[PDB]
Amino acid sequence: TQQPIVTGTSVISMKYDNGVIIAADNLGSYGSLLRFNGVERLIPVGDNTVVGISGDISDMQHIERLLKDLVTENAYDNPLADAEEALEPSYIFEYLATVMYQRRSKMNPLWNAIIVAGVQSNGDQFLRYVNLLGVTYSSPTLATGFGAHMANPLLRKVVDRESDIPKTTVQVAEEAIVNAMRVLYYRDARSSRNFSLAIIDKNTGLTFKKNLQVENMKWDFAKDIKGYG
Amino acid sequence: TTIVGVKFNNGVVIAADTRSTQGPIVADKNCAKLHRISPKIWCAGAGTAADTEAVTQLIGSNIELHSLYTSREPRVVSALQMLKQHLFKYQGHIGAYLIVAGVDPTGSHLFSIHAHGSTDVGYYLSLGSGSLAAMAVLESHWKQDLTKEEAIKLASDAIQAGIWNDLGSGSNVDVCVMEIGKDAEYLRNYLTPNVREEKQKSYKFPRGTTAVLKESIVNICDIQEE
Amino acid sequence: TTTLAFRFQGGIIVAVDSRATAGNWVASQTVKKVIEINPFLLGTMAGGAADCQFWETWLGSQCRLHELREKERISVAAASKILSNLVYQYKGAGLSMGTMICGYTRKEGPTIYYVDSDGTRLKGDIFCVGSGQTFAYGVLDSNYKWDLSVEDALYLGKRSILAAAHRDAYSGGSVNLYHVTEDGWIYHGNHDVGELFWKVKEEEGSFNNVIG
Amino acid sequence: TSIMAVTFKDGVILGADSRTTTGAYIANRVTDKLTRVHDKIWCCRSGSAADTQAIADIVQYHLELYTSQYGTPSTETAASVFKELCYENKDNLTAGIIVAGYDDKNKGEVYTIPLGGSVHKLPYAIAGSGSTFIYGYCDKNFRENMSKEETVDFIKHSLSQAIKWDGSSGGVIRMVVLTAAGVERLIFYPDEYEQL
Amino acid sequence: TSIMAVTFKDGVILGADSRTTTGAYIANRVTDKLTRVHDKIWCCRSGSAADTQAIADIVQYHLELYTSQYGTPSTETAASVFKELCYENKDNLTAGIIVAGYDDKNKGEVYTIPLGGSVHKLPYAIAGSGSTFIYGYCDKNFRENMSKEETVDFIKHSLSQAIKWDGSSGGVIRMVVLTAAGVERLIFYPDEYEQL
Amino acid sequence: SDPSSINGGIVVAMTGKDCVAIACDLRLGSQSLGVSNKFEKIFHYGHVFLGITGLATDVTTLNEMFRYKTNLYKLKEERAIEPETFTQLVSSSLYERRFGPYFVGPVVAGINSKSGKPFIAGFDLIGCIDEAKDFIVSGTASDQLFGMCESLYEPNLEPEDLFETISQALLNAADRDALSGWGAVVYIIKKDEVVKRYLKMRQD
Amino acid sequence: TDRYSFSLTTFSPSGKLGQIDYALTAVKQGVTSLGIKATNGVVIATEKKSSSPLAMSETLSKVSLLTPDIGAVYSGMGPDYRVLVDKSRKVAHTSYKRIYGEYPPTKLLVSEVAKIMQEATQSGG
Amino acid sequence: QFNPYGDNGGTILGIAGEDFAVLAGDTRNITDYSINSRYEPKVFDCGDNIVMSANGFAADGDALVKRFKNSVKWYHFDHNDKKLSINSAARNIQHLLYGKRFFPYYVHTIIAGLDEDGKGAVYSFDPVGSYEREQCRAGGAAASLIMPFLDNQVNFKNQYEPGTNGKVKKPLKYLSVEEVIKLVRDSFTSATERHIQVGDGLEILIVTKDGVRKEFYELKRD
Amino acid sequence: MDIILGIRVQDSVILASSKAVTRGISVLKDSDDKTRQLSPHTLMSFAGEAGDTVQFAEYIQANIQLYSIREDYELSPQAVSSFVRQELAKSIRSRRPYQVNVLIGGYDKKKNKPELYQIDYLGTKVELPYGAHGYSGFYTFSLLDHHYRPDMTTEEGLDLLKLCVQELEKRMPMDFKGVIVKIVDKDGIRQVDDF
Amino acid sequence: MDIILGIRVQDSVILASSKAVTRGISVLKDSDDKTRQLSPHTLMSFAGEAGDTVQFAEYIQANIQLYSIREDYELSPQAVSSFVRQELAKSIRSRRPYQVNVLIGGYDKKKNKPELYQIDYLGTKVELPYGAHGYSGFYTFSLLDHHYRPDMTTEEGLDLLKLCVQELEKRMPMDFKGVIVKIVDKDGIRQVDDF
Repeated sequence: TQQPIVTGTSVISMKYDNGVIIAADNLGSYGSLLRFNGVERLIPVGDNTVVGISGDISDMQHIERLLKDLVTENAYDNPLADAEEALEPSYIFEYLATVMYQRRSKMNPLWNAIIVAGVQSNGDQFLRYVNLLGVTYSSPTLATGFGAHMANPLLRKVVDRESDIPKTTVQVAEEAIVNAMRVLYYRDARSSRNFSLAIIDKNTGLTFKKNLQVENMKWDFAKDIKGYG
Repeated sequence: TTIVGVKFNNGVVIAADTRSTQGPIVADKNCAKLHRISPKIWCAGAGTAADTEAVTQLIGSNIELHSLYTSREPRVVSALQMLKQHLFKYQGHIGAYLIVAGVDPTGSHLFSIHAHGSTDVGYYLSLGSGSLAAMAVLESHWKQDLTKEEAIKLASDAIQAGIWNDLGSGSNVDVCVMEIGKDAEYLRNYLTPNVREEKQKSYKFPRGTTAVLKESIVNICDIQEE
Repeated sequence: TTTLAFRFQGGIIVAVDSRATAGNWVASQTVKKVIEINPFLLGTMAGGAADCQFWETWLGSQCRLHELREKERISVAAASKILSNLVYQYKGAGLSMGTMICGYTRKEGPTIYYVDSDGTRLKGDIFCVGSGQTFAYGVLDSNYKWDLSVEDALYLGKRSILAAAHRDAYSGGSVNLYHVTEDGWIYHGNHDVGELFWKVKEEEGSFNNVIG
Repeated sequence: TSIMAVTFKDGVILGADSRTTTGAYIANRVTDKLTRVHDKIWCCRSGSAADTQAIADIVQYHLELYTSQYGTPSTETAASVFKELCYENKDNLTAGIIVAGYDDKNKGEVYTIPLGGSVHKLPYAIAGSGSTFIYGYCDKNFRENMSKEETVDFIKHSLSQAIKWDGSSGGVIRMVVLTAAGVERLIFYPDEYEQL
Repeated sequence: TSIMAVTFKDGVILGADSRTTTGAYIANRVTDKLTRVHDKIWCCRSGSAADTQAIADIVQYHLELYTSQYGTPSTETAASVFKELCYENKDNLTAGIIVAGYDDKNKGEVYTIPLGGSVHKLPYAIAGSGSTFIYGYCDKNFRENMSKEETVDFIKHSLSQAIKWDGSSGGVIRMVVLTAAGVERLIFYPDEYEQL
Repeated sequence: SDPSSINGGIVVAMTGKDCVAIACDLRLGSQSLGVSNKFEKIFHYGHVFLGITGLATDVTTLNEMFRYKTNLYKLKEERAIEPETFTQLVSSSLYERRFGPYFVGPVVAGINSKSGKPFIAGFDLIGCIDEAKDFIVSGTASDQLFGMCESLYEPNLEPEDLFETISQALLNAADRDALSGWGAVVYIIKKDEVVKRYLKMRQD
Repeated sequence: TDRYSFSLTTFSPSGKLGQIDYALTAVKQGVTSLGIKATNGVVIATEKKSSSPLAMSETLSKVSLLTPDIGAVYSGMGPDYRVLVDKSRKVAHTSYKRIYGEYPPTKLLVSEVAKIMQEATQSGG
Repeated sequence: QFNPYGDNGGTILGIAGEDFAVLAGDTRNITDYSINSRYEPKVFDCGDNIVMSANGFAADGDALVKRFKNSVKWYHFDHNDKKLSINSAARNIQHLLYGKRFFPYYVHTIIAGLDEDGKGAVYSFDPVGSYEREQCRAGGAAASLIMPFLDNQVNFKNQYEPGTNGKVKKPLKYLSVEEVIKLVRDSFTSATERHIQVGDGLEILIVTKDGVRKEFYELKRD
Repeated sequence: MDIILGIRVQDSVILASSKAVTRGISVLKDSDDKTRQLSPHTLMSFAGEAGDTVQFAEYIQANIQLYSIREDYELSPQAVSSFVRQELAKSIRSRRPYQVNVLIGGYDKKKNKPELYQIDYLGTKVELPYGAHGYSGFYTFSLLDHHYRPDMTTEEGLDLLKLCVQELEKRMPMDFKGVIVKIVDKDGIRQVDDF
Repeated sequence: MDIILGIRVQDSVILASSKAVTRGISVLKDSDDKTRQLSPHTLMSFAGEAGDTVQFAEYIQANIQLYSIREDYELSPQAVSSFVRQELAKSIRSRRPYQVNVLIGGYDKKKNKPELYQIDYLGTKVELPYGAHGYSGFYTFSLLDHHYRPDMTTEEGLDLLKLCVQELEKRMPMDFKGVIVKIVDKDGIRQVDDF
């Protein structure tokens, strides 16, 4: 038994030819009452991987420290390979996964959804999924919370599968991400205007652009709904 | 089940999927979900499959009464008020998740209505379990007061978002266009994605491969003279 | 489901079914309700599948550590009462068990014990355990006599499972016949219950409710 | 759901949101909560969306008939019809309706009906579940009979805080004004006050 | 209950209300919520009385041992003891705690800790049951880095609004001014705040 | 127990080329006890065939319920009822006891006498039309039946080719089903001639 | 109390029933209507005549639609037609549009309305 | 509330040949009514010409891939380059399964490979323990839809010889690696139209002592 | 439940009932009837809830006899079974559940043929050559299969039946202290004091 | 199925135990023991729920034997019931309650006078002239005060025991398939086939 206390929701993500774009809302929901705003959940680990988490802030924060300590372990010894060949997204994914698996054994879970996404040092894009259940899959677009059935369908138009990735680029991806974040703000009660957009590109690395706003939202058809009387 | 309703300047366009489920088991590959209160007042339904069609049929009867009784064309409003009123009495135990659409002398319409008589008006509304998938696509391309033809391309593709990602939507995409002061045209099977491929070997069997315990002859004839 | 063993003059005949269902769906028809504890002892599979099969594989481990340690072949009483105290340790751990251990020794004779999940062990000469133990019982115990021949004993094992298969839902599939001797059990093979039906309808003249 | 109504010098200005969440899926977000149940007595809805709409038709029906046989009802009168329905359905429905109306004898008046069904005549009222977050702001910053401009921005600013803390409140801010001048619908786009 | 803490230009002021209820019956009306766990970094209790008091001793116990070995803590450190204890006893115990302190380096600071064991720094924090009501007033009337005189009357007015709308709050208004200068205790009696 | 898992039952039906076929099993149980290897779950009024699945009592209860209503139609209007008109009838009837319902799955099959077309239709307990011109399967191994019937089926079948696909599909689901099997009977329904032929199969 | 539960239609001594003959007198002093059955349709036809010169007659439907495929027309009294056209429409919906969701046979419909007529010669009121 | 188990669907089919074996399954992974992935085998090679799928819940079903692949390694180490047999593989798994039975696994597990005589061997496990050999076994959320057809084309269930009319039963007919491709595709074609956990992709893995051959076929999108 | 057996022999019908009566956990009686003669050529036995059954059986014995004296000649066994089926269908829908599990054996003298029927409390009519209800059914449905042939006589049926009695007595945990045996045939309805 | 009986006379103890076993819904054995000798002239009969009876009887057989062979003194029936009572009391508090009621009848050699103890499944011994457990013993009690005297021989108490068993056939809703009688006499422990 666990009860969700303070929860956060919605991270979206998609691949493109040279890298990934993962983006998230920032807002701490506490149910219908909203107690925190601008709560970051794009946690950068290394300098070419963002681990994008949703669900409980408490569980997120306790494994936020452990994620920084893996990098600390990697830098213990191996001066030639303290991130170069000791850090890739696939390692960071597995580390997270078996901690949630062992807590589902306990019955005392880490209540979260987790995206680990980045680009490997093989040079190939990475996008995998884990949660409090401790299921695991790879994907070509991926999402969490309310966007795992809202935003994610919009992105499946864009990239159908794992051979539509080179038909997708970063300008076409950028737009798709913008659109998706706007859409989440309309139909979810738990998504706000702030969102931070991180692109992990292989030619320019982790470019993390922070505090983007929703723009070109329509609310001008609102007057043409009338009363019932 | 992905069932959308997109309003446009000239009328309202209502589309539905033809995959019918019962559990994770597909009941029917192809069976349309569109019903008819009146010619100009169509609706489709998701939720309990028996409770949409009975509700539609019954309020179908009572507007048909009225339509003789006023000696004129009925209205979208008349269907909504009787629907809404009916469903409250039972307290939402007769399930119904209908996009109700139609045009009438008093302009273009497009409603959604839930089991206990909660009612919304929008410009694009969707209900069922595929409703989310549709809605994402539907909030991007749209703008106030579409064209006819734009509205038709966007509504089909909202169901297609459905077909791709909601497992309750599959197969054929039917469309029905209603436009003010003109006939309603049902463009069944507008978009048909996925068709079951030919068997690698056709399955035929020689006779006597199924063995008979006994034989008897019982015809469907009634009794008549010698 | 139905598993029976009856002592007679040549030893013990074990006859069991093989349709082991999941509920309204028949998971498999091929599931063998014989569990070879070693060459000289047999266990039926009744109760939960998993639990009953598993620990009688571990009983064979305890069979081979009897053989080694005592330099003798295990008593039936010894085998049975091992498995018994083990399931008492797990009593209210929710695991289910019902097996007839069949063995024939030169220092105890042919002996059946029906060991059960509760830590109950009963010595006995006939048991029938399962969903459809009642149906199989009726045929078997009417025509039961201690003096009996091997042919007659074999044919009565077939016919009893056949009756269970007819009326109860979870029985059927296939039969497996063993004839326990003191040199060990002799396998008398697998017969399908659906071919067995139509032989027995002709030969006895029975199954007169079936239209034919 | 956020609903308030506040009286001013020439009448009464009502103000509500336009988001309706059920759970975490927003059913409609351009939702019109401002409902005509007479000709000068409009209501604001909160609680369960169906149950309130059910009641307001039933009221619209009683009040329309009362106008033609007995004469115009008051704000008071309208509260007696919503009150007695909520009152015989308090164990089985729960409705928060705020009844505001413009008399021609005693200016605008505001009545609140909670979930058990009672009249309380008040110089402003606040109710709902997203505007249960602005209780302390509303009490403090109220001034007796403001000018018309001041009232609108007062109500807007309040519903802005209410929107800010509640994900169940939101969309445009819809406002209906009940006055001798007529019935005038105002609308505030989201950007125009989430900028502040 | 209503507590709050708010940063300001020259430090941080912690504010609380010393009503402590059991049921309808107010158990004691002079039970402080302002708890010293470090001499310049205090904390604010809310939720169940028992659970928070018990944890506050544990956290005090390890900052006695911290100050004696490692020297003076920071506000960050006091809060992080709390955080990590309420995570390991979160399906067991419930807390509202606002941890706020004066450090020389970083001036006044406000952290708040829900019962799941999340820490979040904010410019202003509010907790209790009356926190919800006064939420709208707090962000409307707070100014970023205002003088001492404006901070005293802000927390006074905010807590006057809490006690008006939350009846589990009352007794008195107490405050701890943690500043560069030191610890100056305040109490404001009911007749003073009632007016203001 | 469940009212719908207490005596099993499946009805299969397929369409062919100028013909229909309906078929059922013969197993009538009361829970796990088999009572009889004989019981039709198929009935006929004129050239329309009703297979009714589910609950023991409700097979009889709905059968004389439609016995009454079929009478009224024939005596007034002096014709035997059509497959399509029967399907509508059944839809409305099932719906009458909405709450606490009829505990059955009827399956409607005929060949029209006004145009000479195959018609099939399906229903749940509450009842909703499940139109096809493929096959309608219902019951407890309805799930099993849906896969198996598809694998076999080809649009348009010669009346004794038709007979090969349905016999096989029905027997195989029914000998993996606990509450159903024990013999099977297939009707091949031609415009003017029906043969009722039993199948030898596993009676176990 | 009520006591008007005795019949207003009763037998005459030298046979027949007098009340239904009196009603038919209203038909042979009524307006005139006729019907020719073709092998490809039926035409039914009637006369309109005004109550005032400032009256309309396109506001009156002497031929009325019961269902899309079956129409009706009267001779006799107006008032009596107004009420009966509605009862026929209502019974065509309760009994074939809730039960078979289609339009009824014409033989059947005629029967059903004749029942309404038959039970209107029965009981008081 | 926290619920410690779920599902992820999928449908698998393991067929034993007469000198080959085929363990196949769909590559669609789902949770409820979200398609998680269109591409994702659970049909992992494990070494030593054994292919495993623990299908159903994905969290458990990855636990048994882990521990089993640990056992492959440690068998070679602790039995000094003695290869893990089909028989050996079956019983080891049983032990892993049985090992959590009071907090049981919720997958339907299958292995496949060839036996030592050079014929197929398919063992199939219930969720908590025991196994029995098969010749056809479907599993997954659409098990009971593909299973009764595979019995009518492999084992000739409820079929008789033509013109005998049930006097002579229909005997087995030795199968071809191609032939079994036709069976598997025609079944999962039916499966896509008649169940909703089926589509996107199918991957057949064919196993012999002559190699492991992969084949990816696309399916229908719903 | 109780012992309640049918065997339809090829010149008569033979029913059998439990003598015993147990209320709470104590036997009160051991010679008490559990069947009542409905019509002169129809017998009905009953078992179930053990207070419901007996009262309702009198409800059926009254209703079927009322029509038998009306037409001055009884209702045939098919018609009786049909009537019981109808009632029990209403009765499990009803607020007050009725559980009566009944075997109607009757010699149909209107086609000169024996008939036996098993109507469970759901209300399902079934024609059968031998029947049973309750747990007795579990041991006898097979046992009667082995030795029944279509040729049967009254004295062959008793001797097989006394075999079924004994088998149930060993195997079924409850006591019932032997059966009572009644024959329904073309010459009327008689009892046998051989148990 | 649950019937263990005790009649202590003035030279012996008379114990009876059920011969029937029922696990599940059926009788598995009609001929059985539910009683095990502990010592040469100490007999412990046992009954209750399945499988508590089997395991905890042999557990006690062991303990009592370990002592009486080692130190070559046969414990008083007084000492023995006390040991059995200590494990019975212990177990209710612990994780597994042992569901078993025991009549320990033994012949005291240190008093040359029989003793019969009744221990309820909770762990409370009480010495009595005669005793029972279960609901079946409720029937039998009312014969026991009537016919017992404080001058009874083995022969008297065997004839008293016939009436009690015959009472059980009538009044118990279930059988017990007769009883094994064992008479715990000064000479040894003997089994007789009287009922």
